[PDB]
Amino acid sequence: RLAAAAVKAAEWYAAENRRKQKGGCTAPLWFDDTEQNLLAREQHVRSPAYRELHRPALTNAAMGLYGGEPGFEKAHRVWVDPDRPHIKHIYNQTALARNLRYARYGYFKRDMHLLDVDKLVRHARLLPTPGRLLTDFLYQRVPLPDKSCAALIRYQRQQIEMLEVWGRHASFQCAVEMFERMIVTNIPPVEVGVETHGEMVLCAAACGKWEEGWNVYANRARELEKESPESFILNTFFFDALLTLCVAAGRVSEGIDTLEEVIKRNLRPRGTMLNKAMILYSILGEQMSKHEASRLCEPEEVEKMGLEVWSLFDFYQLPRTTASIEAYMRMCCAFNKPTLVLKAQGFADASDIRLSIECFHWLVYAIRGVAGFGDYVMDVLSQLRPRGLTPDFVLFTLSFMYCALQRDGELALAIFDQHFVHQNMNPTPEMVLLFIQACSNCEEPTAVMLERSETLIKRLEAVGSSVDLISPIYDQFLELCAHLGAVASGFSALKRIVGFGKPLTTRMINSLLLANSNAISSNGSLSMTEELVGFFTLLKIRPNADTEICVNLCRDAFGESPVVNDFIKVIGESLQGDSEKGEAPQYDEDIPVIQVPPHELRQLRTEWKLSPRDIVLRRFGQHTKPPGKAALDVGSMRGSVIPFGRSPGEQL
Amino acid sequence: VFYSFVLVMKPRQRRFTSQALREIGVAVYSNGGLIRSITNEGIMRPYSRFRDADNTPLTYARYIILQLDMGEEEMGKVDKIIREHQDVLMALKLNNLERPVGIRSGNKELQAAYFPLDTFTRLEEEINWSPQTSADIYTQLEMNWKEFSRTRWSS
Amino acid sequence: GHRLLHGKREREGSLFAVANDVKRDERLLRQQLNALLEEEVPQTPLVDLPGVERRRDLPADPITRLFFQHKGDHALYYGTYDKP
Amino acid sequence: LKAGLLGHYQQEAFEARKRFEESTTYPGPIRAATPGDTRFYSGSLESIL
Amino acid sequence: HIRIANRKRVEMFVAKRFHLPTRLATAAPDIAAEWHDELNPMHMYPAIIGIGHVQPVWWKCAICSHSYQMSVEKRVVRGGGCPQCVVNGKRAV
Amino acid sequence: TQEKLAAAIQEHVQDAYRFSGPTPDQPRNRLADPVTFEDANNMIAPNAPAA
Amino acid sequence: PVQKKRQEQMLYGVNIPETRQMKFEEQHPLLAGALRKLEGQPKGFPFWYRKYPTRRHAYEYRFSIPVEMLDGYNDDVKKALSKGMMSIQEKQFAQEAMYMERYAEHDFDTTSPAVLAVKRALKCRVLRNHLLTNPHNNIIKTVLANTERKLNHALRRLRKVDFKKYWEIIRDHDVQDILQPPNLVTYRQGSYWKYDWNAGLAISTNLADVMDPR
RNA sequence: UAUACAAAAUUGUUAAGUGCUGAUUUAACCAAUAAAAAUAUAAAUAAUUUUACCAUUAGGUA
Ligand SMILES: [Zn+2]
Repeated sequence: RLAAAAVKAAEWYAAENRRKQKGGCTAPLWFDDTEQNLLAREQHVRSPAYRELHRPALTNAAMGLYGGEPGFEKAHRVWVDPDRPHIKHIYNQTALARNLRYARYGYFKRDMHLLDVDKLVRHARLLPTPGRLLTDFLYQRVPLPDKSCAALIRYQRQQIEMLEVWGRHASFQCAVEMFERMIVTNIPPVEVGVETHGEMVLCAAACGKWEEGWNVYANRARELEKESPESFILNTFFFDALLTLCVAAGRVSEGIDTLEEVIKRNLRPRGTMLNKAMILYSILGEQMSKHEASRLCEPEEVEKMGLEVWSLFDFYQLPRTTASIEAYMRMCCAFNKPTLVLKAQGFADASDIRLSIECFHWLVYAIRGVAGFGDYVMDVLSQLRPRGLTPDFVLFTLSFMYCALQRDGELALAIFDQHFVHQNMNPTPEMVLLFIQACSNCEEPTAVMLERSETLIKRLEAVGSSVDLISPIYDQFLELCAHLGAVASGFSALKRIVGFGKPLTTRMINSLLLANSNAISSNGSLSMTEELVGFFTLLKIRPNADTEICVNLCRDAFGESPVVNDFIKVIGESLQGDSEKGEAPQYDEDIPVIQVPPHELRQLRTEWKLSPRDIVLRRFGQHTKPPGKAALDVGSMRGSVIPFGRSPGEQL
Repeated sequence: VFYSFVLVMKPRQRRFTSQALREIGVAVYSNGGLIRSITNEGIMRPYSRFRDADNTPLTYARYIILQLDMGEEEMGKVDKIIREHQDVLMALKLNNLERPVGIRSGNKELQAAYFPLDTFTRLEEEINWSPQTSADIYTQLEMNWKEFSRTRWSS
Repeated sequence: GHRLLHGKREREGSLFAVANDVKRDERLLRQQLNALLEEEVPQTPLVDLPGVERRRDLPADPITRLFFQHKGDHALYYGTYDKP
Repeated sequence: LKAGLLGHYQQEAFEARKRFEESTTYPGPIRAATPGDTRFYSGSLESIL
Repeated sequence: HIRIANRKRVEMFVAKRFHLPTRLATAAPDIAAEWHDELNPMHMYPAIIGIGHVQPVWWKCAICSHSYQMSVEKRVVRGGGCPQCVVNGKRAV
Repeated sequence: TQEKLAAAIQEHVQDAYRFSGPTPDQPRNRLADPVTFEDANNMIAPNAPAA
Repeated sequence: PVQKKRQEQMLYGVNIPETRQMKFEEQHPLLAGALRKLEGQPKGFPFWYRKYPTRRHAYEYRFSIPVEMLDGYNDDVKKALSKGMMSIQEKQFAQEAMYMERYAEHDFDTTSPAVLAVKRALKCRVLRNHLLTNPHNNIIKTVLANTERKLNHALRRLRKVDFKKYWEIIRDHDVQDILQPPNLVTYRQGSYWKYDWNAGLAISTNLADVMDPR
C-alpha cells in the first residue's frame, strides 16, 4: 500500500501547489525537511562576517616589514571552524604553539553565552557529565533553545550507547531527569522541541524501552504538535527516531504505520528510514516463515510491500548505500527471492557501492535451497580478496551450510582445500558439523574427505568451544565412515566418544554395521559383526529397522554366524511386537541441517565502541607521566667525552 | 547468598505491612529475581530511631530479613524502590556475602585463597551466625538427635 | 599456515603459562617440568653437573670435560641464582 | 633505519628464504624474457643524437 | 548529599537547584491533594515524585468520584483535568 | 558570530596597541582635556538647571 | 596478587592445594564449610571433564559451572545460576573468553597476539566507560593512557605478524583508523614507519602468498 | 686578547552530623582500577596530555 500512498500523496501535493499558485511552474511532489537547514548553513558560511572571522593568517608582508616591531612581528589570532576548517591539522604538538589544552570545556565556559552546544559536544576535551553540563548552563542562565536541548540529550544518548548493555538503566534515568529539568526550568528560557523529543525517543531505543519510549515521549510530542499548530511540526528526524525505536523493539506494524504517516504527510522520507522499513519487513517475513514451518498478512502481499518500498527508494531519488543493500538483501532472503538478491548485488556493484561482508553473507544464505551454484560460491570467495574483504567463520559456516543442503561434498572439499586452510582460524562446531554432513551425504565420497573430517575434528578438539555438538558431529563422522568403508576409523571414534563421555546411539551402531557390510575389501568379518552386535544386549540399546537392514547386509556380505542369526530372529520378533504396539516401524531419524539466518549465527564479538579520533585527540584527559631531568641533563661539556670519564675512579 | 537486605520499618497495621511486603516481592519477581528467604523478626526496641514519613523520633520498629539473587542492573531498581518506600525507615544492604569481608586487608595470601561457592550456597544465617545458634546445634543436626533426645526431661 | 615467531621468547618457545602475562619468569617451571620428564627397567638418572645439549659443545679441555655431562634437553634451565 | 638489527634481519631473511625453497620449491623452468631498456641511467643527461 | 524527605538520596547542589522546589507535594499542594493512595505504587508518592514525571499515574478526583490515568507533567505543566469533570462541564454548558 | 567577530577584532586591536609600548600615567590624560560634564552632556540635549 | 587473581579467573582449581584445604579454610573452618545431611550420591566421576579444561570454555553459568553439573537440580537453582545473575567480573570474563575462543591457538592459550589485542581493547573500553560516569579520576586517566599505548603496540605487532586476524578484527569492530600517525611533522620524516623496523617486524610478509615477488 | 679542559590509593556510592543556599566534616561495605610488543644495546626503544549570637578568626554571651 506504500506505493499507492506515495502516488496519492504526490498527486495531492501537486493539486495543492497548483491551487495555491492559482490563488496567489514545476514543483517537487514532496517536501524536503533538510533543504532549508542546508540553505541556512550555506548562507551562514557565505555571510561576510563568517568569512572575515575565519580567514587565513596574515603573511609577513601583510603584517609589516621584516621584524622587531611589537604587535606587528607575528600573525594575529586565527580562528578555525572545526566542522569546516579552512586549514589542515588544526592541532599541533610544537613547543610554543600547543593548542590542544586550549580546547577543553573550561575555556568555552567564558563564551558559553554564544556557544553552540552541538559544536561543544562534538569538539571539546574533559567535558563533564551531561547532567553537570546542563546544570552549568542553567547556572550561567543562558536561553537554551531546542537545538541546545537536543544536543545535550544527544550527548547523553552517545553516553548511553557507549555504555554496556547492563549499564543502560542509570544513564536512561539521568536522561529522564535532564528532560524533567528542561521541562520545569522556566528561567532561563528553555524550550523542549520536536528534535529534543526525537532524541529522547532515540535514548529509549538505545536503552531498549519500547513501553517507556513509544507511549510516553512520542505521545508527548504528538500532543504538543496538536496543541500548538505549526509550532511543533514533526520533522523527518522525529520519524527516523520512531523507526529506530520500532526496529530496536521489533515492532513492525508501528514502524509501517509511521512510514505510511511520513508518506501521507507529503514529505520525502530518508534513506535510513527506508532501510529501517526494509529491516522491519524482513523481520515480518522471517516471523511468517517461522509460523509456516510451525504449520496474518499474506506472504505475497508482504513481498509486494517490500518490492514497493525498494521502488520508493528511487521514487524519492534517495541514493542507496551499503546499509540499504544489506537491508534489501535481508528482506529478499526473508521472502525467498535469490534472483532478486543476485540482481541487487549486481546493481550495487554497477555504479558505486562498497559491498560489506554482510552483503556476501546474505548472498550465500539466499541460495541455500538452490542447486548448481557451487561455482558461484567459489567465484564469490575468490572475488572477496580483490575487494579488500576477507572471509570469516560466519561466511564459511554459511558456505558449508549450502554444501550440506546440496549434499555435493566436492564443493565443500574444494572450499576447505583452497580457502579455509590459508585462513588458519579456529573452526566452529557448527562449521565442522556442516562440513562433515556435506562430505557424508554427498555421492561417491573419497578418503580425502575422511582425512579432512579427521583433521577438522582434531583441530576443533585442540581449540576451545562452548556449544556442544559432539554427538551429532561424531554421528555424521560415523555415517561417513559407513559410506566409505572405514571400519577402523568408525571403531576408533568410539574411544573419542567414550573420552567425551557421551552415550552411544543406535544410529551410530547402525552406521558401524553398514561400514562392516560395505568394507568387504579393506577389513571386517563375522567377528566384527559379532563384536558390533554385542552392543545392543550389553548396552541395553533399542534395535531398529535400519539395524535389521544393516545386520542383514552384513550377513549377506560375510556369512551366517549362529549368534548373528539368533539376533536377527530376536530383532524380527521385537520389531513385529513394536509394530503391533504402534502403527509404523521405527527408523533412524536424520540429523537436521542448520538453516538459521546469518544474523543469529552466534557472533563471537560483543561490542567495541571505541573512537580513534578521541584517542588521538586525548579526550577525557589522558596522562603519560613524562620523564623529568633525566633526558634534559647532559653533564658538563667543558671537555670531550673520553672513556672512563675525566676522573676514572675516586676515593672518599 | 547474592544479596541480603535488613529492613527497619514503622510498625504499621498488618494489612499495610503485608501490602508493602507484597509490593517488594512483586517488584523482585518482575525484575527477574529470586527470593531465597523472607523472614519477620518482629517488633523490637532499637536504641535510636527517627521516622522519615511521620518525622516522629520514637523508638519502635520492626525488622525484616530478605535474601535475594538478582543482577546489579535490577538490584539497583529494587534498592531504589526499597529506599524510596515510605514505610521503609532504614534499609541496609549486605553485598559482602559471596566474598569474605576484608580478606585483602587481612593478608595477601588470603586474597585469592577463598572459594565463593560455599558462601553463595549457604544461607545468610550460616554466613552470619545468630547469638542463640551454635556449632553444637550444627553437629546435633547430623547426630540423629531424634533417637537421642528422649531423656532430655528424665530428671 | 606459517606462524611468525616474533621475539626471543617465542623463538625459544616459552609456554606463557601465566595468564595474560608474557614477561613472567618461566625458568623454574621449565626446570621442574624437565625434572618430571626425567625417568626414575634400567633407568640411570642424570647427575647435577652442568650439562650441554650437544656432544660437540663439550669443552676442549679434557679436565674441564669431566665437569660437564651430555644431557639431551635437560641441560637447559640450569642454575639456582636468579636475575639480581 | 637502525643498524643494530641487521644481524637479526639477516637471520630472519635466511629462514624465510629457506622456508620458501623447502615448501614452494620451483614448479618447472620459466623461459627467459629479453630484457628491455631502462630510462634511469647515471650521470648528466645525454643528447638526443 | 542529602535525602529528599529522608527518602531520595541526591547530590546537594542538584537538590538545591531542581529537586527540592519541583516536588508535587511542595510546589502544587492542590494538585497533590488529588493523589490516589491505593492504585498508585507504595513507592511512588507526591513527596518524591517531581512535577515533570511523564509516566502516567492514577489520580482520584476531588470534585467528583473518578479514578483516571494522567501524567504529572501533563497535569501540572501543560494543564490537565478530570475527563469526567470536563465532559460534565461540556454537557452542562 | 557577529559578537565573536567583534571580540576577535578587539583582540587584534589590542595586539596592535601593543606597538605603542607601555602606556603613560594618569596625569597626562588628565591634563590633556579641560572638558567638563556640561560640554559633554550638552551634545545630546540641554538639561535644565537644578531647582 | 594481580597474577593470582588472573590465574584463578582463568583456571579451575589452582587455588586448591594437594591437601584440598585452602589457607582461608585452614584459618576459618566454619566459614569455609557447613554440614549437609544429603550425601553426594548422584555426584560421581565427571565423565564430561574433557570439554572443560579452563574457565573460558564455560561462560554460560555463574562461577563457570558446566551445564552437565546442573542435572538433578531445580529450575530455581538453574535460574539463580543463569546468565542474568552473573556479576560484572563474570560478564567481562565471558566477553574475553568469547574472544579467546575465537582467536585461541590451544586450550590454554591466553597470550596470542590477537588475544592480547582484544584484551587491551576491552580494557580500554572498560576504562573509557568508567571515565564516562566518573570524569574526575586522574589515576584512571593515566591507566587509560597506558592501556591505549599498549593496545597500539599490540595492534601494530598483530598487523605485522598476522594481517588476516588484524583485518578481521578491524572490520568487525569498525575501528578502521585505530592505527593512525599522530603528527604530520613526525610522519613526513618516516618515524611512524621506522617503528616497524625498530621493532623487528620489518621483513615479515610471506610475499609469495599475497603477491608476486618477481 | 687567544690558550693552559676553573590498591591502608583514587572516583563514585551510602550513613550520621554541624551549618542554614553555594556549603559542609568523618566512617563503612560494595563497584572500577596493580602484571601483560619487540631490543639492552637499540645511540634519540620516550610523550607533547593531566591535577547559635557578639566580639576577632578562637574569646566571650547564649
Ligand atoms: Zn472529576
